[PDB]
Amino acid sequence: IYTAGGYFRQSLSYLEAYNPSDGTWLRLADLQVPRSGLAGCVVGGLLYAVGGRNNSPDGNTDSSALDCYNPMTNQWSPCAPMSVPRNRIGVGVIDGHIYAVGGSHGCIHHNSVERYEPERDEWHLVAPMLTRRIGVGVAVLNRLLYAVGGFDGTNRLNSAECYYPERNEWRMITAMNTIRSGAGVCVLHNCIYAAGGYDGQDQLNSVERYDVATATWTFVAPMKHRRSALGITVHQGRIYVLGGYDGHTFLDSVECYDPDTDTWSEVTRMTSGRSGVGVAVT
Amino acid sequence: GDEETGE
Repeated sequence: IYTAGGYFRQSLSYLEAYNPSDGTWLRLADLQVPRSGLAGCVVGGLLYAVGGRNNSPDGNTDSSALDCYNPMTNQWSPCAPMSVPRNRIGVGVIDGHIYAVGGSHGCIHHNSVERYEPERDEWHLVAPMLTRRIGVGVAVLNRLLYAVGGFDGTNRLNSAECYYPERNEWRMITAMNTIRSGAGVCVLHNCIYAAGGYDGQDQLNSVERYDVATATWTFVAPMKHRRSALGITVHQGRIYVLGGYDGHTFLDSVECYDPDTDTWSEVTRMTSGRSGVGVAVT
Repeated sequence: GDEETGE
């Protein structure tokens, strides 16, 4: 479990790895620009950091950057930047290709989406979403791209839509039961999970999951601690959520979801509390 | 600086 970037009074350069077996934290090479509100993913075994923002005492620069971490070089390397800066981006990987979804640049909330090819180092625009979405959760299932929740600049969203690559088109699907911006969104086997987030009034601990075969969202066991802007990933068939903000403190808590008994429990404590991280596994 | 992310 690798977490990159994040926010704790300023955007951070931390790259750290958590081990669910031995429970100890590995501290690794720093990002070559601090970022929060970024997304992380893995392609070809290399970890990509996508978008985000450097919120510092001397600036607040939205990031168009794409950069590559190699787990046995302990080295970061820059890749081609995106069309636009995307703070609070979501990403998903189809066929080893990078889809960058939504996010913001200043007051502009993107509905734009663009595709990166790792072995060509190229971005190009695809069809935009039906909705402008920042803090969108993104997941991939059955070679389809799902954009879930988010914020359009005015309303926070329970809607979700689906991208079909070979038709270049977005399809609205059944909305979530809960409005969520900055939730953790991932696949645990074959339910698209949406955990936590912010509905414009409170940070959430509720978790719900989408069943494609019935096009139904159903609620499962909620987290122990409400959290928004959390990282999320699935390891060994279990879901891990990392940090976030609960309206009062930047959480270092990390929770595990065991799907077969449907319970959450405290697994570990991050080295420092933070929100807005990028998380991925390799 | 906002309730969703803490920033």
